[PDB]
Amino acid sequence: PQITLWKRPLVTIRIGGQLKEALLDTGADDTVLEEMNLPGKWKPKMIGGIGGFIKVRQYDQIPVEICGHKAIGTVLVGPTPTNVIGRNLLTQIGCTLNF
Amino acid sequence: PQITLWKRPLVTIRIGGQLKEALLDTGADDTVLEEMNLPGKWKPKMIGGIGGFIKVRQYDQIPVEICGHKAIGTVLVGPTPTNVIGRNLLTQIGCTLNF
Ligand SMILES: COC(=O)N[C@H](C(=O)N[C@@H](Cc1ccccc1)[C@@H](O)CN(Cc1ccc(-c2ccccn2)cc1)NC(=O)[C@@H](NC(=O)OC)C(C)(C)C)C(C)(C)C
Repeated sequence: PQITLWKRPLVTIRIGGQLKEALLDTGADDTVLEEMNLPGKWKPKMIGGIGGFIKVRQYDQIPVEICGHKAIGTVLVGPTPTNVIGRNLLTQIGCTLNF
Repeated sequence: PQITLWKRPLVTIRIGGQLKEALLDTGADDTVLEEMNLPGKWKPKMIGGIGGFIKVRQYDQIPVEICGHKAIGTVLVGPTPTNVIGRNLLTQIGCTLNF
């Protein structure tokens, strides 16, 4: 689809068979999800945004379906105020910026 | 142009007569540049992201040329980790997300 930018580019994603709303974010290297208790091993990581760094849990090889397009990769879980889909998954679904 | 996301979508901008590099950032409501001088009056503002809030200077009605496309809008200046072009200006240059 084409998503205009008049409002926040929030779309429905599926993770663990369950649905969430997340921001398609070209300004994000990584995918960062609101706290959720995923199973499996994780690694601690620190990621930085506008206000500084937060502690997140790094889960690898997590399937995430974005607006019907399938992806699989690293998902960071922690105290973010919004679910963010970053470039690591946006590339997998063939997302471009266009003007 | 069409811009893919295997790398950060960095572009050259022209502002206050100077060239800079900034990140096309669909996850940003606002446009935020590293500390610099801009002409005219500004207002103290706060903006928030991952990691928390920062103090910025709000400059209104500032012309900025983004890859040769013109915009005139609000530019925030402060201790952002990196220069970002947000939706307020991406909409002005006709930028959409496509997949
Ligand atoms: C309604 O609030 C916003 O729109 N907030 C925006 C904002 O923070 N947007 C975030 C996503 C977001 C939106 C709303 C609430 C919380 C988070 C991003 O669009 C822009 N931001 C811009 C940004 C970019 C880079 C960096 C950075 C950090 C460390 C080292 C180098 N760069 C910091 C901020 N990117 C990041 O923070 C990413 N950081 C990143 O990719 O780091 C490499 C994350 C996400 C992976 C953490 C601005 C403050 C930029 C206006």
